[PDB]
Amino acid sequence: MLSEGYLSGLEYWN
Amino acid sequence: GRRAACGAVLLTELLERAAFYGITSNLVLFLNGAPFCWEGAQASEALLLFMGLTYLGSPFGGWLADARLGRARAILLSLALYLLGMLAFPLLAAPATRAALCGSARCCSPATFAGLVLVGLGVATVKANITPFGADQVKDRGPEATRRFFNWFYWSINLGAILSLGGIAYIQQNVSFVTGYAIPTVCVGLAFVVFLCGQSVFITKPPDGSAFTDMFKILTYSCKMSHGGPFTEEKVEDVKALVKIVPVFLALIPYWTVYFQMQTTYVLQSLHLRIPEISNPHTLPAAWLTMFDAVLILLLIPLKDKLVDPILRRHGLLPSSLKRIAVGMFFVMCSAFAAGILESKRLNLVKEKTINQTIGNVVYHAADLSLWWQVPQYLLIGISEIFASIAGLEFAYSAAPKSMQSAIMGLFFFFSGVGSFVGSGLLALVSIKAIGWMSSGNINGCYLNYYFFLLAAIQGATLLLFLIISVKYD
Ligand SMILES: *[C@@H]1O[C@H](CO)[C@@H](O)[C@H](O)[C@H]1NC(C)=O
Repeated sequence: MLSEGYLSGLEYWN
Repeated sequence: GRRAACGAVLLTELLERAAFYGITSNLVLFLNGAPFCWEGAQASEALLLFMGLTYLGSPFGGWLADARLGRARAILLSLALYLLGMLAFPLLAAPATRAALCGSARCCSPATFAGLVLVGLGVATVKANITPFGADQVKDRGPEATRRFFNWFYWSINLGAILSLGGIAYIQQNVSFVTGYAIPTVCVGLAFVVFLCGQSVFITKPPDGSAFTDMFKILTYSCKMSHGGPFTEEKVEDVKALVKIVPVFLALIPYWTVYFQMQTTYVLQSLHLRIPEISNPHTLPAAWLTMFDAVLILLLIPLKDKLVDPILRRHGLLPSSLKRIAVGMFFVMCSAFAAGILESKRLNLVKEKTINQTIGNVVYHAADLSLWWQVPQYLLIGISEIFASIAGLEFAYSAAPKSMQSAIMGLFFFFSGVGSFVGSGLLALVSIKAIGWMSSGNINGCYLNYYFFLLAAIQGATLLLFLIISVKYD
């Protein structure tokens, strides 16, 4: 998936 | 000071993502070629299984890294296996060395399955382990240092994927397959060398033990029970929270099926459409469509988070996570409908007019209709992604204790891989002779429109069930 780059640090408000 | 450790992690992730997306982009075209007499459905199923394995081995990779072995050692071993697969692929692509492998309708199935399995396991473990490792290398300084590091990580992943989908896909499609498949192998070799020589400057932690062991021990021992068995009340509460979270991913499974269709069957359709030529005969790469969607995602997530969200919060009327998930699934519905409509139009048109085009080594009897009408499907997939994939994790985090990250991500990836496996299984089920939907690499004699409509229908049933459940839940 292409969104996992954003999802990797989601808790840090990536 | 720490720039010698953060930079190594960033570079390793960039190279790994570049190699993975170089492999995944042009695998359908590669298999549907001269060395392999694979059909379109078989190649699509193979790539779907590969992606499903990569995303489903992530929880097992995390458990292997945490319960035993370690974190850095797990990444090192996974990089070794992934490089082994990256050596398997070009040795197979080169005509000279392909004889030693399979000289004497799947000509070299064992080699192309072993390589895919090894690459999938390596990618799964690296993807599951690199982000906690990168967080650990900078967590000492403070929250702002981690925020900067994860901005860098976000950008590194994006540029790795984009550079892959542009350059490596173009080279593989137009120039040659040996060089375009050796480039990801060289990238993996560079990443492995960087991690091996950069190991001394890394900050490593002993294996702590993931929550999966506690999960499985509680499940085997077993509303459950509190302070009655060996397990403490906190662990039981955490397991109950995870049980409450699971149904969201269970409903998101068809979403991930249709999403992972992006570069398995949509690529096949694009190959069977009229692809423009950009040189005196270098055709446009078929992976440039998903590269364009990725560029749209990069251009829109800052746009969304900085324009739509602030004024939405200021004016109210903000939607909850479940509403955003429903909107994402509706956009997935629309994407599947658009794919079905385009495929039906193409099949109706090709009945009288067809133009022979060559993409690599194989010749495709494409239709007259232009490729660019496939853009709406990819745009809808990207919008559905930004609406649903992020909202799912936001809801899961909002319904989980703050001490249980890397287990929400593990389950998320596991259910994504389950969705990919379900999509591959559905394609195989419609590939049987009893139904005969795809029992005719030419798909002109097949019926892909019916399969796309089936995906849309199952997504619709899932969405209606999700809405009915959510009305009671909310
Ligand atoms: C497509 O290729 C086949 C095999 O070379 C050939 O018989 C047929 O004439 C070609 N059709 C067109 C429209 O070029």
